[PDB]
Amino acid sequence: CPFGEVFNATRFASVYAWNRKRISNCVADYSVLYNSASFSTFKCYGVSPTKLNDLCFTNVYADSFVIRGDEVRQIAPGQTGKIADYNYKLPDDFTGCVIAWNSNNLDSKVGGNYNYLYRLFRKSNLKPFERDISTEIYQAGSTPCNGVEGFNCYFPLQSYGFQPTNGVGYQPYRVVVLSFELL
Amino acid sequence: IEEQAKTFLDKFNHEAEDLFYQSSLASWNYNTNITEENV
Amino acid sequence: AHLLGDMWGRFWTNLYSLTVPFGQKPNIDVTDAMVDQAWDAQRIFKEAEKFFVSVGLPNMTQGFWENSMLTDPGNVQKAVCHPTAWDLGKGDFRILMCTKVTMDDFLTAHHEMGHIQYDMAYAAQPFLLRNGANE
Ligand SMILES: *[C@@H]1O[C@H](CO)[C@@H](O[C@@H]2O[C@H](CO)[C@@H](O[C@@H]3O[C@H](CO)[C@@H](O)[C@H](O)[C@H]3NC(C)=O)[C@H](O)[C@H]2NC(C)=O)[C@H](O)[C@H]1NC(C)=O
Ligand SMILES: *[C@@H]1O[C@H](CO)[C@@H](O[C@@H]2O[C@H](CO)[C@@H](O)[C@H](O)[C@H]2NC(C)=O)[C@H](O)[C@H]1NC(C)=O
Ligand SMILES: *[C@@H]1O[C@H](CO)[C@@H](O)[C@H](O)[C@H]1NC(C)=O
Repeated sequence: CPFGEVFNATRFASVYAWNRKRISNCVADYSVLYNSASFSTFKCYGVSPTKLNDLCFTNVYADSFVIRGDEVRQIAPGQTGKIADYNYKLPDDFTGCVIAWNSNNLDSKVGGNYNYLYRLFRKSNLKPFERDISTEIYQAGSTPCNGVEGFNCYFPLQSYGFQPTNGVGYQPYRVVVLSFELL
Repeated sequence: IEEQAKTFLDKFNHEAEDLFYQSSLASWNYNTNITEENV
Repeated sequence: AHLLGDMWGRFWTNLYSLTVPFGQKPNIDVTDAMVDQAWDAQRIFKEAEKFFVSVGLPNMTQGFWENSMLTDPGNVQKAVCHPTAWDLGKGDFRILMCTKVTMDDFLTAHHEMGHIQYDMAYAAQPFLLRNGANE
């Protein structure tokens, strides 16, 4: 298990195009994770954390992205909101664990870091673990709008403008979702 | 229709909060350290 | 109209030295007990924060303590010195005042923190409804 990149990366991934690393045959030590005390949120759902270093699965997936501080409560099975509706949806019988830690000093820069976007309009909520990187314009009230903003119609992506002088709950948090699967 | 107004305000509530921030952050730097390159 | 204490007679508060009921009793003034216990600039707000946590209201936001400018600076720094409470947005609350060790600015510290605790409470509404319920 090479958690190197997967965790200590220099640049994370957006929230609307999360990453997806497929950890594979290895020796995984979830204790170095569980006790690192550097994580602000470590919830385990299918399985309590201390019994991870005593079980075996078929695949572990690790998804990575960056969100606001108070949006970490939508990364959980059965939630709603701009993030869980159409950015990243967790199935209703999730099995893995969700880890999250504050990263204000790395991702927020004076003048605003406008490189971290999220999707705020979609036709229909995502299926669990579904991903959507398109950019086709939206569609307000009945009308054409052949590629062009205007009355009732506009781009679908917004950007967190992160600043270092932002109250907590507005500072960037990095999130990693481990999902153990057993085919 | 009414659902068109809800989608109008969400676009507003995201663009306003950032533009009101900077416009009030620059008013802080003038108020606590006066130059004319801050006015 | 010209004997009321100010230019327009709006407040009669400058007539107190002529209209005091018992002038041989000192109206209570705790300013000497503040400079006898070596209270800094920070004690006046930390006792103010303990008043609000005493009633069941949240703490200050911990960005409140670095970003704010509780005195005029150590520089001879040109900066409008007027008590006020700022609500810049994004959950960033700052207080700007130039506080001196007096019971006057011990009280307006409680006044200006009250604008902050009102501001921290309705910060979950949408943007166009983040004012007081009337003026
Ligand atoms: C990238 O991820 C790494 C793995 O989590 C992080 O690594 C760890 O940093 C710890 C410092 O808090 C190290 O801890 C200590 O290790 C020494 C021996 O080297 C012991 O004597 C101490 O008792 C022990 N202290 C604690 C807190 O228990 C870990 O050794 C180290 N993990 C490794 C490399 O095995 C990195 O911090 C992280 N990137 C960075 C640079 O932050
Ligand atoms: C008032 O603030 C301004 C900007 O915040 C200061 O002006 C310059 O700030 C830059 C930082 O981006 C420094 O690199 C420069 O050295 C500053 N200019 C000078 C002449 O020092 C300004 O210094 C502040 N006022 C005072 C009195 O320090
Ligand atoms: C407020 O802060 C103090 C220390 O500054 C802490 O002891 C107290 O528990 C905090 N209040 C709450 C509700 O956590």
